[PDB]
Amino acid sequence: NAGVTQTPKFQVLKTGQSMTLQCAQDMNHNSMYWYRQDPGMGLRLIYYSASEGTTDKGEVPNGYNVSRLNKREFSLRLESAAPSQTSVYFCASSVWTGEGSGELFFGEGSRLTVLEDLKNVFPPEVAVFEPSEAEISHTQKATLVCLATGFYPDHVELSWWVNGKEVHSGVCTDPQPLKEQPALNDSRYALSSRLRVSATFWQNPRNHFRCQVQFYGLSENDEWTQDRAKPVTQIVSAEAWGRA
Amino acid sequence: QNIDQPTEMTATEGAIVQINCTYQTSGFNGLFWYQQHAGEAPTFLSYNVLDGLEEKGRFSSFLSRSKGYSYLLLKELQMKDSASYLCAVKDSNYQLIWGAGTKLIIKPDIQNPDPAVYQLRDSKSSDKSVCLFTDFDSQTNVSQSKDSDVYITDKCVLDMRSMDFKSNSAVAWSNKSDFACANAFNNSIIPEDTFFPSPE
Amino acid sequence: MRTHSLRYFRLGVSDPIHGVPEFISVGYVDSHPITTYDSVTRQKEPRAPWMAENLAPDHWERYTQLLRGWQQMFKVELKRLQRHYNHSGSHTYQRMIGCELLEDGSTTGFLQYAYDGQDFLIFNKDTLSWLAVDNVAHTIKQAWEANQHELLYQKNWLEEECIAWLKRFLEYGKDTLQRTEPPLVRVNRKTALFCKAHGFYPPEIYMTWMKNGEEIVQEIDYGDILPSGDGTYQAWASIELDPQSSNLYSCHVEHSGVHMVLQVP
Amino acid sequence: MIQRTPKIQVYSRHPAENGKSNFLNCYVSGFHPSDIEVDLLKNGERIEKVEHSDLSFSKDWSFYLLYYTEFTPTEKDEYACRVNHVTLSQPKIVKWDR
Ligand SMILES: COC(=O)CCNC(=O)c1cc(=O)[nH]c(=O)[nH]1
Repeated sequence: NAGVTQTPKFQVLKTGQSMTLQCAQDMNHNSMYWYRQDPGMGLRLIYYSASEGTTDKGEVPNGYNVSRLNKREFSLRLESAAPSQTSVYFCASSVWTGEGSGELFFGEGSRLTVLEDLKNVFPPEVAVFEPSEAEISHTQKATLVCLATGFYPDHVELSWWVNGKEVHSGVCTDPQPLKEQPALNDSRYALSSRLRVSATFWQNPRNHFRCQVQFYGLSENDEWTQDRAKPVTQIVSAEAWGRA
Repeated sequence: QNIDQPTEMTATEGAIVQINCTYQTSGFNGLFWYQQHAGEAPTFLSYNVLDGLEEKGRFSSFLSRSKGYSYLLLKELQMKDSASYLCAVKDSNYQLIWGAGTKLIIKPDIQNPDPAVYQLRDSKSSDKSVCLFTDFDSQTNVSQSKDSDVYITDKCVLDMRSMDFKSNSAVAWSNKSDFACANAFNNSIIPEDTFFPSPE
Repeated sequence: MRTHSLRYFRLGVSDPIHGVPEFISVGYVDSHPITTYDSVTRQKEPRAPWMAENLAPDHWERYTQLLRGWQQMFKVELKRLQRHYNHSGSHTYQRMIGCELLEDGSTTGFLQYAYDGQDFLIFNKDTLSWLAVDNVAHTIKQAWEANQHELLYQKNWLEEECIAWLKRFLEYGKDTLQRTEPPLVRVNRKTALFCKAHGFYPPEIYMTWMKNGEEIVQEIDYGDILPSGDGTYQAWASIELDPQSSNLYSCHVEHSGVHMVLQVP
Repeated sequence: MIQRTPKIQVYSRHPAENGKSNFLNCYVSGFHPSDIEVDLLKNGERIEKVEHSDLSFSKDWSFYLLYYTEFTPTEKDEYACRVNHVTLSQPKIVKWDR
């Protein structure tokens, strides 16, 4: 009962590169769809398959092709990636197409960024900053801050780890990244997150805090020619210990 | 054919909000509402094809075919309702026309505001100084930096579940020498009673 | 405007003869086929010239995809029916949906299914329920009535969408659909008197015999309204002559607001 | 299972007159299921160039068809329509009567 499963979650591409997005549904549905979502407008259908063995163009089919391999799978193909294809792609399915009131079931989405060259791709710098002593004495709470800075494109997942376990309570991460140079079209990004715990928890010297940023970047087959290190997919982290 | 809904709406926790959707389409075979949390998949909320109001928990959806308009009504708003709400209409050829979506922002009800600007501890691996504006009321707005070497993030709501406690905060940082938390949020209108602890 | 109707049929056959299509769907405005699709061509095509002339190829492409999906749905539904009937061999599944726009401005709408050419399920859009003829249909009714939204969608399509399509098609083909060709009526002897009309459009016509000013429906033999092949129709009605007494027999024909009387000398 | 036998009616498009061109119609209706074979006969021989409309659907779930051919009625020529259906043990021939 996985519903709709699409991969990959993130992908950076050079102009002219090929790419295939996978999508499978285990709901025994007949209709499957591929959408792209862009800021400022509604979902636009690329291709759809009303039933197994038939496909048809949507509203924006140019630059894409699909293959309804079977009842379960419906792949999206970008043969020659273009910068205009930078988008978040969503695969969906429904029981039938001609069913009037049938709703769509969506996959998690695939974020694609297509770049003329990869020389502006950077992993994030990650740093943790320990709580203010004035906050501790004024509120009996302690806020740690994690800063992920200088990264591009915006393909990151930030998480906090307390004593080897990932935590979500007491955590707030910026819902949108900050452009470090708002005027530039290719500006690198910054992202902040806070973890707030009680003063008692922070003052245990054996409590261990870690902020972790998974970055999705280049892979083996991506050509690299710059002087700096190749910005491959990687995890960058920083840590702090509690202070008595 | 076009679908129209407001770009953004802001309401306070516990209140009621009505998200409008008007459509002009070639025929009509039903109107859908979907909820989409940031970075996640849209999920189905409701379907209306005849006139009237249908309730589903805290959410109710209304439709008037003659006026070509529908609203999604959210009562007793909670922070988890913060999301984009998408309306979509099926036309005479069973094609879905999607609205651009309404981003719903929810202001938490801050029970005991304690606005303060704190200096976090430096990291030995970073040249940055970090400042935290926190515990202010939801009416306060955080303005972006007007200094090119100062970075200021928008306000964020965190929830300490074990203590049933919510608070707003925004972060500012820089590596320049004249940077100080006393002046980091000078471009924002901050509460008059904002606590600035003495520097060391 | 006279009364007009739009309706779409579907036919599914479970074990068809090697040449026969598994699935067929045809639409009609009143007596004129307007569209066709089957499992062999896999294409929805116009069957009236005024349909092809007013609907762009974009329309036929979209509905070709819909009919291909509706074809697979129909096969799945027929498979379920025949398994639950525990029937072997070839069996038929049929569907009819449509609407009427009456002369006085009122509207009707209907949707029903048949198995082996007999009523199976009948939709009531006022009570939003399905009438089941047996317990196989009763099982389908309970599953369909559990999906309340689909019932509402069908009510809206019958009352709003179908009527709008019909008005659109009536304008497209008004030269054909809204014309009037009056009948040519004659009487002859074959003993019985035969009142015969031909060359008329629309096909709706009322023919009856009156004896001394009174109508005896039991004594009259009514013929079918038949297509002549040129777009007009023909019909007849006969009554048996009394050999022992003379009476005043007169044929009465009613067509498109005009009444005719042929008194037999 | 209820199978319904075809109703077979043969007639001319216009009131027939000898030596005047016309069309011979064979209207087959009310049958179920849909498979059916129809032939127009001239003196007992099948006519080659015979046209027919597409299978048509009636409200009562039965089907109907119109087979037709162009001809000229003569005094000596006799015409008929031959129909075979699953409800028929042998082909049923209906002659054109006028
Ligand atoms: C359940 O919704 C419908 O039934 C929609 C209306 N039918 C059609 O639009 C239609 C077209 C056609 O060519 N054949 C057919 O059976 N139905």
